[PDB]
Amino acid sequence: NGLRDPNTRWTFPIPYILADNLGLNAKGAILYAFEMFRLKSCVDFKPYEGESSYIIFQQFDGCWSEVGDQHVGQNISIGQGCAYKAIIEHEILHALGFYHEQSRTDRDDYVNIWWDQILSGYQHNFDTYDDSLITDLNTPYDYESLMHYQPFSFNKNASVPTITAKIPEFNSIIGQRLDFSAIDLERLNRMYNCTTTHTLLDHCTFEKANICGMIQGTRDDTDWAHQDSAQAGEVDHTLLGQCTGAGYFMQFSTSSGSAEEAALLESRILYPKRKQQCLQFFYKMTGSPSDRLVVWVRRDDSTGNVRKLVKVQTFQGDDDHNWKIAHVVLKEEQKFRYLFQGTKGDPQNSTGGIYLDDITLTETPCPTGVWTVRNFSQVLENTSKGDKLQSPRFYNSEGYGFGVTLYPNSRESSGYLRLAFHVCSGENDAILEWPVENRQVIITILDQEPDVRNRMSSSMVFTTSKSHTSPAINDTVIWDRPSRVGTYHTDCNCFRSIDLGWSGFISHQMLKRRSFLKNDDLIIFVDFEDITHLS
Amino acid sequence: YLAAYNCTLRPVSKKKIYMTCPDCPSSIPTDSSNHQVLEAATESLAKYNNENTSKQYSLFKVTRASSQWVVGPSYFVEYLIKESSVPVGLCKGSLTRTHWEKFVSVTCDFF
Ligand SMILES: *[C@@H]1O[C@H](CO[C@@H]2O[C@@H](C)[C@@H](O)[C@@H](O)[C@@H]2O)[C@@H](O[C@@H]2O[C@H](CO)[C@@H](O[C@@H]3O[C@H](CO)[C@@H](O)[C@H](O)[C@@H]3O)[C@H](O)[C@H]2NC(C)=O)[C@H](O)[C@H]1NC(C)=O
Ligand SMILES: *[C@@H]1O[C@H](CO)[C@@H](O[C@@H]2O[C@H](CO)[C@@H](O[C@@H]3O[C@H](CO)[C@@H](O)[C@H](O)[C@H]3NC(C)=O)[C@H](O)[C@H]2NC(C)=O)[C@H](O)[C@H]1NC(C)=O
Ligand SMILES: *[C@@H]1O[C@H](CO)[C@@H](O[C@@H]2O[C@H](CO)[C@@H](O)[C@H](O)[C@H]2NC(C)=O)[C@H](O)[C@H]1NC(C)=O
Ligand SMILES: *[C@@H]1O[C@H](CO)[C@@H](O)[C@H](O)[C@H]1NC(C)=O
Ligand SMILES: [Ca+2]
Ligand SMILES: [Ca+2]
Ligand SMILES: [Zn+2]
Repeated sequence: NGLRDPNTRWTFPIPYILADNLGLNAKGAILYAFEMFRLKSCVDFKPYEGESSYIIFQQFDGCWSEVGDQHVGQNISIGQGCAYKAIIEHEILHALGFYHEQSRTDRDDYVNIWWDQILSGYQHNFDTYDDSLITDLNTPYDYESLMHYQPFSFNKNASVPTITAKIPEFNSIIGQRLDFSAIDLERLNRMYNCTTTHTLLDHCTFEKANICGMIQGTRDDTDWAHQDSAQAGEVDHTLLGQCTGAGYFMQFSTSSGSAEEAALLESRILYPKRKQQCLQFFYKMTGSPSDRLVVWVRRDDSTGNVRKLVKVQTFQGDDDHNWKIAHVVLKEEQKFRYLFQGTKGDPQNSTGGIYLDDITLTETPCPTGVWTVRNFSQVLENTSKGDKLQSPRFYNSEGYGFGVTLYPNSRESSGYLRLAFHVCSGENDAILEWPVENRQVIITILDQEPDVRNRMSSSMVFTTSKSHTSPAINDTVIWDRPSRVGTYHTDCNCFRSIDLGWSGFISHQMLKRRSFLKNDDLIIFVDFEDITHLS
Repeated sequence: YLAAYNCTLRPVSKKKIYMTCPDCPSSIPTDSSNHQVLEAATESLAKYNNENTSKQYSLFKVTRASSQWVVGPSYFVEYLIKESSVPVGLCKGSLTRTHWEKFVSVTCDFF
């Protein structure tokens, strides 16, 4: 579906204007889409500085882009609701010379068009382009493509699909609005000769015996096993024992030896392109409560030699021995290596160890707060419609307390999950301004793939605003100080606001697919950050 | 002095628009067979009447219309109004439904 003529290709960074007619929510959603491009491809963006062609993003009528680089510079529109990250990504893929997936030359081999069910005056939006206009990029037709239209698009009757997959399974899939598909990235990379993502700095799953070019220290006492996932309960996080002889994790036993013995696992040297990184990884701590998984940076001491240790975080055991996620904010502006010190404590009171798998290092802010809902499939059955879950209170960069309500069975939308952010009272509230307006919430259901190009994490975006009101609070702003707007909750010992976000955030039939659930663990990230500076 | 004239006009070619920008709101006839365009103009008018407490307004006619389906059914419209006369101003507005969230927008200029 890519425009063949190479003149229509951008040259990076694409310079952009954000027009001031854009809301803050739309400006912040655009910059968040750019981060996804930079994270999953070599596509890059820069502020405008008088270049011959550029995108200007606009809040015009509808949500639309000219296709490919118009060498005069071009509008993109982002009307209401197109603030969703995936719709920005779709329009930016049009800007990057891509037509809709059902507009491929071969589309009739893969999708039915029900012309009789299209609104009169809209059949041309299902035109297909000849192969002189467009390449296939030697790629198959992709139902999972972000460029594809959903079944109910331009239809006469809300119940009747305009477009359906000839493989009938994919009716439940076409026109996903999660993210780029793997083939959309494969196409985008073939179109722009991208070999390296701007922000994926490293990832590792240990599947290979060279352990992703990690090394073990010798200053430490001992070494981490590269562990074969073969033992009865001790499976890797990548494959969960799904694939025999193939799952791997680093493991550090603590059931024997002295306390305070350690092993360093230490990365290969890394060259950060930004001032900030998030080291994500998955871990277990089935050993003693006094075991300590310490993450360290070894950085360039400015001689050009990486030897300056910096402790950056510690993790400690719980009754939850299951694979747990972690995120460590690194702030490395010079070449470095991330290190895991597994440290024994009370080995006589340990029956296990510290485990690592699925490490990912991205040059981004970390998720501000992360919630793992365990045994989620089982929770989803046991949940009655209108039953709710609430995250522990997370704290934002500015110290605003917040959290998410999750209703697994949305009564509003049978077969969907509802996620709704709320502000929580916390230790800072008296100093913070209220209402907490202009703060962009980004909820994200993590697609648990270690390679960020394999992730399609579902993500929804809103910004707190004076617009948000209820008679339940005399039609004052929902985002006012939770002492005067929220209802006290005994479990958090905190006041939680009226909660806002999406019924229909994701369908159960979509959450189960794509590995979002993984080991029955619905990992939700949240960000809740000021965007007033975009004004 | 203009003695006499005749003019033939068209909306821009729908194929040539699609080829230039696939998601662009394709223009359509404004006649009463399009119930959903009338719903769009009356929703934007209802929003304008709810926003403007000083005076209330009624739909005379719909003068331009288009729609797009990406985030969901998304209609964009221009229409004429009178108070509650010769039509007093031109309205511009929209209606969009997602499966869950819904949006209406409006701006109007009096002559
Ligand atoms: C030995 O370590 C256990 C926990 O570690 C587990 O058991 C060992 C024998 C080894 O098999 C380890 O590999 C394995 O991971 C300690 O028991 C735990 O202690 C904590 C802290 O005292 C208890 O937490 C409290 O729990 C109550 C409710 O039960 C809460 O209200 C408190 O807020 C607090 O969280 C925890 O319950 C307990 N867990 C278990 C499974 O027993 C044990 O105390 C320790 N003993 C010694 C002598 O070091
Ligand atoms: C991605 O990589 C492609 C190669 O894999 C690049 O494709 C090459 O781009 C050249 C221009 O930059 C083309 O040169 C032109 O060739 C035609 C004949 O085919 C001549 O008429 C032109 O005069 C000549 N231009 C010049 C300045 O000499 C190459 O033919 C072309 N090769 C192929 C196999 O297509 C892409 O440019 C590159 N794209 C990006 C965005 O990086
Ligand atoms: C939308 O399509 C559905 C399915 O084709 C139509 O539903 C049927 O309507 C008839 C009456 O015309 C009923 O007797 C059937 O029982 C209905 N079937 C179902 C599955 O409910 C529906 O009428 C169409 N609506 C419009 C406005 O076109
Ligand atoms: C998850 O489910 C299994 C059985 O399916 C059960 O043994 C285990 O205790 C559950 N764990 C949690 C944290 O609920
Ligand atoms: Ca060692
Ligand atoms: Ca692994
Ligand atoms: Zn499109």
